[PDB]
Amino acid sequence: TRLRIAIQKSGRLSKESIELLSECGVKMHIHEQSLIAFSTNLPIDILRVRDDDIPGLIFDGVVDLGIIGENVLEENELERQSLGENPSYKLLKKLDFGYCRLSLALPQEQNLKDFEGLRIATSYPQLLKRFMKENGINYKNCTLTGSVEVAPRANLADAICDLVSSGATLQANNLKEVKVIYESRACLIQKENALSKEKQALVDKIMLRVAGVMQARESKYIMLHAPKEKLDKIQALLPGVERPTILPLAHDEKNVALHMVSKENLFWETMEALKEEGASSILVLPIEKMLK
Amino acid sequence: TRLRIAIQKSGRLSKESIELLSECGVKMHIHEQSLIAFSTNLPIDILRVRDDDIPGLIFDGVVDLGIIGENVLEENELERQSLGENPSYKLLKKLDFGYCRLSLALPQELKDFEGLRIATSYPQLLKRFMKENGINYKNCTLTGSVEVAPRANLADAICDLVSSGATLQANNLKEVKVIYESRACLIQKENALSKEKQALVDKIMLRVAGVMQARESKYIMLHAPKEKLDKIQALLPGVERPTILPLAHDEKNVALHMVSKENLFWETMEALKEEGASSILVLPIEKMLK
Amino acid sequence: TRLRIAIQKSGRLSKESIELLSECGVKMHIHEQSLIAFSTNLPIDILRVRDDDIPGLIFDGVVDLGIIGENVLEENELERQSLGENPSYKLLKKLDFGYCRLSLALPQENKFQNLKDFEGLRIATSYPQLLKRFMKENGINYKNCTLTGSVEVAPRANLADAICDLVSSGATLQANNLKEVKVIYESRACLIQKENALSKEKQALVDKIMLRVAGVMQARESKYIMLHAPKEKLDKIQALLPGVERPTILPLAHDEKNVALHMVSKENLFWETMEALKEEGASSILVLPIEKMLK
Amino acid sequence: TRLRIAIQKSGRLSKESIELLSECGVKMHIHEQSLIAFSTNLPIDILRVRDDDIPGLIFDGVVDLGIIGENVLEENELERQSLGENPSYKLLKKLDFGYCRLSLALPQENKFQNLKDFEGLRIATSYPQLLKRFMKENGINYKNCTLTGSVEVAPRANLADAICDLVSSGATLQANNLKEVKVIYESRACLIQKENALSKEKQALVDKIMLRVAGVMQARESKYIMLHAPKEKLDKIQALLPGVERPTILPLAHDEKNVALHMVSKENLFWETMEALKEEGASSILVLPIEKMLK
Amino acid sequence: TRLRIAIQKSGRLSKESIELLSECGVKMHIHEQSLIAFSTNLPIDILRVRDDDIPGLIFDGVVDLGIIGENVLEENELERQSLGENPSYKLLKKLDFGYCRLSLALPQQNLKDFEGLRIATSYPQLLKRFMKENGINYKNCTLTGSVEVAPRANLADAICDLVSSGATLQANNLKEVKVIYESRACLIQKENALSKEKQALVDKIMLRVAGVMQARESKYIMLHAPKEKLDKIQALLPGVERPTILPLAHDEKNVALHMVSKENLFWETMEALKEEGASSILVLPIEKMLK
Amino acid sequence: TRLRIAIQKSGRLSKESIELLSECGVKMHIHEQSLIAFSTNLPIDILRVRDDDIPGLIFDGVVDLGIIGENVLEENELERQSLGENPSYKLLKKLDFGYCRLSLALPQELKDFEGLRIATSYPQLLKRFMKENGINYKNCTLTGSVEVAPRANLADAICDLVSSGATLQANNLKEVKVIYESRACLIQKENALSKEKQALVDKIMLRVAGVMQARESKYIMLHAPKEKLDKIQALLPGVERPTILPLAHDEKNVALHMVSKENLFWETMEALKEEGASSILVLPIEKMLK
Ligand SMILES: N[C@@H](Cc1c[nH]c[nH+]1)C(=O)O
Ligand SMILES: N[C@@H](Cc1c[nH]c[nH+]1)C(=O)O
Ligand SMILES: N[C@@H](Cc1c[nH]c[nH+]1)C(=O)O
Ligand SMILES: N[C@@H](Cc1c[nH]c[nH+]1)C(=O)O
Ligand SMILES: N[C@@H](Cc1c[nH]c[nH+]1)C(=O)O
Ligand SMILES: N[C@@H](Cc1c[nH]c[nH+]1)C(=O)O
Ligand SMILES: [K+]
Ligand SMILES: [K+]
Ligand SMILES: [K+]
Ligand SMILES: [K+]
Ligand SMILES: [K+]
Repeated sequence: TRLRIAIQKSGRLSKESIELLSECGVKMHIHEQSLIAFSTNLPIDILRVRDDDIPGLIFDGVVDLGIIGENVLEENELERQSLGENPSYKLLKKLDFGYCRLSLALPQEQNLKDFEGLRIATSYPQLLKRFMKENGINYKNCTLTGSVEVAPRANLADAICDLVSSGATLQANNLKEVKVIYESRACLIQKENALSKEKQALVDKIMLRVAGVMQARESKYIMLHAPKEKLDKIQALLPGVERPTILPLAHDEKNVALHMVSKENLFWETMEALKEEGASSILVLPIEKMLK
Repeated sequence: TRLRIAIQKSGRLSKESIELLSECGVKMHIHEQSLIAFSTNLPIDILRVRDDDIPGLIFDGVVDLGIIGENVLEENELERQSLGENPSYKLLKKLDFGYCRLSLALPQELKDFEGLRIATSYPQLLKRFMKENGINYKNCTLTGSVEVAPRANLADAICDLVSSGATLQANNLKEVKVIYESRACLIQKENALSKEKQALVDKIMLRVAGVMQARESKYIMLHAPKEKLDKIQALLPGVERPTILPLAHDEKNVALHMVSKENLFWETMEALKEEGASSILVLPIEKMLK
Repeated sequence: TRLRIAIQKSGRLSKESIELLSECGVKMHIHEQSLIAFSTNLPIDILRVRDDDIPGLIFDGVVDLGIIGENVLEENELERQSLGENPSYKLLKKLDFGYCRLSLALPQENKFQNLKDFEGLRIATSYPQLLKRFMKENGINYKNCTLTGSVEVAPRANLADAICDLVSSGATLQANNLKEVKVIYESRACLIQKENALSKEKQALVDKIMLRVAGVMQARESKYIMLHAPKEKLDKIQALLPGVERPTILPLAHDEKNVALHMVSKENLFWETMEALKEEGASSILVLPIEKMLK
Repeated sequence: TRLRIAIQKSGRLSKESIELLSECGVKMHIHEQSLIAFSTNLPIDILRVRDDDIPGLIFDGVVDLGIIGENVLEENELERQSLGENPSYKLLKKLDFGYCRLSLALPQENKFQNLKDFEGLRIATSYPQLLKRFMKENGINYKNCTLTGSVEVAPRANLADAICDLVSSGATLQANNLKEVKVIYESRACLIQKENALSKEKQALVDKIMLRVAGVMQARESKYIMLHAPKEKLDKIQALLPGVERPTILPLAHDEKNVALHMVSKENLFWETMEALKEEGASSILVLPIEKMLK
Repeated sequence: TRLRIAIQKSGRLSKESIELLSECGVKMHIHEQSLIAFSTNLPIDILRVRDDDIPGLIFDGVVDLGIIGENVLEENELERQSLGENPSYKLLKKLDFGYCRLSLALPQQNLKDFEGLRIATSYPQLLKRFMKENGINYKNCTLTGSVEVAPRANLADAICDLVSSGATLQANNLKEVKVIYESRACLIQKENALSKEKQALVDKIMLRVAGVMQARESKYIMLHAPKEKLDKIQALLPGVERPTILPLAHDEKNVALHMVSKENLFWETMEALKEEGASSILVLPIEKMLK
Repeated sequence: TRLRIAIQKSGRLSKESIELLSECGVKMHIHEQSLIAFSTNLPIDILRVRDDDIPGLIFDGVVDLGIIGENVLEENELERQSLGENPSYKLLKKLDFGYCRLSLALPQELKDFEGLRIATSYPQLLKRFMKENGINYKNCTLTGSVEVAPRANLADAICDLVSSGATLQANNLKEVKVIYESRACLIQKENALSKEKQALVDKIMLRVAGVMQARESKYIMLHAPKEKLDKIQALLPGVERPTILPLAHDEKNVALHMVSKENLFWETMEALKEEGASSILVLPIEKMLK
């Protein structure tokens, strides 16, 4: 049988989940009508489903791997625990996308006790519940799967417990963030029961590549020209991951090419200082995978 | 404040819920981006939400009315009971759309379900039914595409919502047991409404009944010889008795009008013609009141 | 040549404009890519364009008729007048759709809020010219923020302090924590025609269409009511449901005591007296549609 | 087994085919992903497919009924005949929708243009087989350019010199600077059935449906007219609006001078005599829909 | 006049065709309504049409080049031959996308097991030719879409269906029995000679197409290793010719080594490279490669 | 407060504007419903609006930066000047996308425009040009489909935006006069920014230059005999001079690397092979700094 991986059918995670699988060498033809997309080059089946189903599919052993936000994973874990079940899974990797936080927020027109008795709208009723029990606060519930941010101005609720990627989003609905109750990111998870030897080996291969993809994010390959005499000064500004590669230029004994891996943001931050030190013809090139 | 009604944002019930509101006199401009559509002529706000949210909004008193399938309503009632809560609501009316049933099905190739993985969108309904019948099974919850699960080797069987027997046969599945029958309902929250809101609900309910009573009925008109009245009346009696109308410069023939269920009309149409009926017209009826 | 009519390509007006033309006997095949849809049964070309173009096409005589909101029409009339031009058109009919109003609104304060409270504010709107005229007439100064869509977001996103916005319902503003302070313009859809006379044949076609437009308008919100009642109750029922002139009375087979009565009624009035009709002995009451009514 | 009917998946005929089945009492849930929609109240399966497949499915007996344009039906019939096969089917009914024609057209020149002007030209079309037969019959040679869509663009894009195009309106060609020169085929929607006899129960179901289809067709374009007039004017009004048979005459409450008159009329004839009805004393004129009419 | 190229209007094939033209230096603005997109930098017109029209446009000389699957090309060639015509074209290049196969499949078993069955397919002409040659009789069911549903919906007994993956059939409870046709995208040209200037433009494009094709699945690998390990690493990752060797700053023990590699071979030897002392290994894209 | 940048919501520029911001280090989550997208890593808000609004938002100081075509910018500048206002803005950079021209065209069948009805989306640019040339004409403003106007008999001629000469010829129109040439620009409002906002703009501009300088350039690598260095250098000089790299166990051949414009590379590629170049690679370059 083939390895089954469940990803979000469409949405935030979906594009990034697909891109990640593609960079890990999985080729597939995705038809928006089909539940499953079959890999053309590897024994892998990609299930594209509603995000909320993914944890359950992993807990129940229906699929082997899943990519899902920690928030959705924990919300569902809690729902199942409170129904008396014992869900389990293996965390393989916390990914570098899907960054967001779950925040209690009130109208700008302030404290945690100010939430006592309020109606609070959320898509994550279970995370909200646990947090309010732990802090001894009573409140009335209003579960909406979408458009939570509109609830207060539409007079459906007094406050919200909303997922945001940016502080500014709340301010732009005249809401003040009061307490962050959960921080999340996309994870790659695996079901509890051991896989067959061949499936596990395939998972291991994929993980090597996942690390390579993750390690390269935000990094670029920098090339420049400088006088040999300036090597030490430039190296101090742009050290590389180990040390600069040094390359001769044709018919030139005074100048060299230097190559270094750098985080893109650090490069821009020292770019003008590199020029002051005599660097010229500076190139930025992409890197798709990095292995330490 | 305005009366809040929650309906399905898009889908099976969404079109019918909107149509029904429109036939009940509610005018509104629906923008697919907004959560709320405000009625332009009445103090009513229509919330367009995911179906699965509607029961919760009614249980928690966030909205006043909802239109939702019995299946989704009961699934969510069960989930809340099993978390120890006590959800309540008022059933106002079982509606004439949204008919479907939840059915256990197996590949063509009840104790036969013991130990199987069963895919469903309604895990809680499935659970209750299998407890009541002492059957153990493994779960596979999918929100869409449950019918694919067996042929894709995700599960051995399904507990699927269907509107037609034939759908299962066309995925090489045999229906084995119907475990739930559902249809659209209009429901209201438990806590009493204000006097003005309740009066508005009452008005709407009079019209809803009118809409429901007229479904499948048509106004039939025809010409016949006066001599044939009795024979035609026996074929098409009307809701009370035929209206009889003179025709210009004619003493031998008349027009007759009667309400009829559309299916009964077609069933007796040829016999009406054999009895001398001609120029037969079928007109729509939008509301009927007893 | 064929008569040209311009309607909104997509949107609020758009569905209703098409429906109206269809009820006036115009059959056509609408392909979402084409500028023009040609009528299959009449010499009429329907141009489907951005709403904002329609007034200009009528002013410049490019098309013969148009269906457009008064608000868009006047905004564009003002823009052209302020560029020194003299736009003109014929108003044929105000239609029973596209109702909305243009309203100054501010963020809610639990207080009486005034027109002077707009002095110095940045005000977002899609109708800068209507806003401008109104604020000159009331001697108020303000800063401008023209957005073609999403005006209601401007205050909460901190792009502006206030808005001048099109609303169909009072409640919409309340639901963005905005208080309607002053209605500056009321609008509905209109059918308009260019200034320069049409050819005799085109004008005759317009006249035909107008007869039907009136028939469509006059029937909106009306229904044909039919019911059974005892003859003895005629006067009491007639007082409750008078009809457009007087009830039609129709015999029932083999019955001298009861009759059928038919009357046209506004749907809302019918529902308002429905229970009283039943108390007076009415039964098997039917509501049927009416597509056109002519006085 | 259930009766199988094939209709166009999306497009021109698609909406009308579905509407027609619905008016014939077939209830179904149509999901845009599925090939088949199953009727919820009758033993009928609706296949929604590409139009070009339908004739083949009927010819090969895969389905029992189909709704398809004559043009597509004949194009496919010809293709199969020229491959040596013998396709057959039963025509049940020609429907009142899908009207269009296939026309040879050229770029406008300031001159009279004719059929011999096509000799040697490259002619773009979606119906190569209908074009071929017509040009053989008229002894004209030409070069082919088959496009499934956008045939109207071929001349201006310099892909071809001329076209043989499907149009619903004369004006569409004029509006691409093409002159219609010869109509080579006229088409409309048809309901067809496969050659091999159906089971008794399936055939009885087909027969039921056909009774309704006729009722639907006979009512198209007809309305139920009601009005008030003085009894004295009956003869004059009857001459203007005779009805299907003769006017129904109905008393009005407490009135011996006026009556209500009801008559079925084609909508167009009604509008054509409407003003004359008013001149003869008609008032409160109503137009009501009719869904089915049976002779 | 400008060079005309026909490509699929929409579908997966459409995107790869556009990407390929873009990597060959053709810039254009594509509006989903227009038949034609005009190149902004070259005298080229791109026609975006239904796939099934492309062979015909080439056969009839309406356009100069086309990108189309072999399956669709041969299906239409056969249809035209059987109507007595003589279609011709030039094959310029078999491309590196659009791989699929046309397979007879039955519900979950031989070729003789197809005798007398109704077989659904979108390629009736390919199916016909194959069954004549093998002396098998069968009844036809032509569907342009959803062929895989035909057996379970009881429209047919079997199918002759295009597939990109073995697993797709197994997931509809169908067993692949015989592959009757293998296909991939091709670049083709009409039969009649082009003008000198158009043919020269085609030739330029072809040089780039080859460069694009030769680079697919290859990456530029860079790493650090001790000078002492050069031979062992070279044996694991030989490069297209031989590793480039580069000094590192203030270091006489270690060097950087660069080599082109097929991506799959790289991953297959990656851990062995690390065992041999490789570190800071980078994978970089390559857009074109020329021999 | 955060820096506000306005870009086209959807359209020609829209994708390129987003790409350019992304290459300048702005990460964001773009939901097609929202007016604003907030940058996740920088204090920047991206407003996605109709193109025609962008100049106004800059002139009125509502936003800090905008990306817009010169054509739309000047059309709106003119409209505002003719209403008596004084719009101003700072041009930061002419970008390398959005190239097009506004051209008077007639049916194939300048004084020839006197008295004609001329359709256009840019009435104000047309007006100014015709005043300057003393020509009278009648107007027909359409926001879309201007090219259809003559064949549909809505106008006699057009003043249309085109990216290619061939587009007009393919509607049987002849280009007669180019009246305006445009490309996308990055512009900024007139009133000074806060020190911190201006510094952020300056950072972004350094990157924008890097992006622009790299467009159409590639990093070329190849093998050649050491003896052929001079001949190859003359064919492919690099931006300064070729990098030269030893190959393993080889004293006769070397690797050479050079930056080149992609078109010049293809133009000399066969001559490089004649001179003994082999294993030639083309790699992308994302930014180049002088
Ligand atoms: N030597 C440079 C670049 C490089 C890494 N790996 C290979 N080359 C660095 O250490 O960053
Ligand atoms: N008298 C007819 C029709 C009718 C009902 N109500 C009014 N008219 C019947 O009893 O069916
Ligand atoms: N006589 C009824 C119904 C009617 C109007 N016109 C024809 N019939 C009324 O006046 O309302
Ligand atoms: N008596 C009218 C209306 C009618 C037809 N059928 C029943 N009523 C006519 O002959 O047209
Ligand atoms: N010399 C290395 C890298 C390279 C190829 N071409 C230029 N450099 C190899 O042969 O793979
Ligand atoms: N030295 C080569 C490549 C290069 C530029 N910058 C760094 N390396 C050139 O001058 O084009
Ligand atoms: K509020
Ligand atoms: K014309
Ligand atoms: K079956
Ligand atoms: K299977
Ligand atoms: K041309």
